[PDB]
Amino acid sequence: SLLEFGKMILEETGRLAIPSYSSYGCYCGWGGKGTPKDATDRCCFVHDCCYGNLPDCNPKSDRYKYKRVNGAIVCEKGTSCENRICECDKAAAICFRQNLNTYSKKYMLYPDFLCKGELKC
Amino acid sequence: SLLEFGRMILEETGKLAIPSYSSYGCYCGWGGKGTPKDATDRCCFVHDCCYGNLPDCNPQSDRYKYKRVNGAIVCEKGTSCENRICECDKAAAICFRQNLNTYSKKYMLYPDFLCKGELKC
Ligand SMILES: CC(C)CCCCCO
Ligand SMILES: CC(C)CCCCCO
Repeated sequence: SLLEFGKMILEETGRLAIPSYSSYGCYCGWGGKGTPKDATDRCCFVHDCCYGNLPDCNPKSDRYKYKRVNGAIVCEKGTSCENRICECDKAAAICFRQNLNTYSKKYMLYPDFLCKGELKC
Repeated sequence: SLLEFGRMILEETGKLAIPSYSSYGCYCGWGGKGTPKDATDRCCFVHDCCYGNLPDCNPQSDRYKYKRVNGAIVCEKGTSCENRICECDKAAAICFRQNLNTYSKKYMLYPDFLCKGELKC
């Protein structure tokens, strides 16, 4: 669930999921339209494409457990859903960290009319 | 479109396009700088050069139709675009399987950061 996803985000990046990654670019948030604008925006694009392969589960709320092993995120075992949802989240949070370098405030509260292509997954 | 591409990849490699390939090496996923890490990575590179030679088309989005005859991918006839795109995708997918034996988890979620400079495709 987003309660776990938000925890990984704050752990890996130090920024809170809400402002920092809830209104960033064309895909970090809920609107989802156009072409990713940067490294961080693509992490977000890939992430909900990941939630896309999980029709039989509900990512927003089923909670899973994870823990670190030698500092790395590891998804504890559980139901197939809990595990796949967690992998989607794990990767995304790591992706936000590897790109903390190009994270710019110019992409926050980005306007809808600047989100461009037709892109599906 | 990514829809045809992504599942072309699972038909050939057995892996789901997203985790396995969305962020592999320096050119898998989107991304575009650096000297390709390995064979798999070289395919993403070549695939990018391929999309790059279709200025008149929208590669990431146009849906094309393809069939498998006697286990081989065959691009059905459509527009000039749908056909050239399909071939780009088929070439990448097939390459992916040819190099499955060198696929290294060591490169999934690779720091785009470590990749510097633009190779002449
Ligand atoms: C859910 C908010 C807090 C951050 C979302 C990143 C979503 C990528 O689809
Ligand atoms: C995101 C998956 C479908 C693979 C993308 C490969 C792009 C190569 O330029």
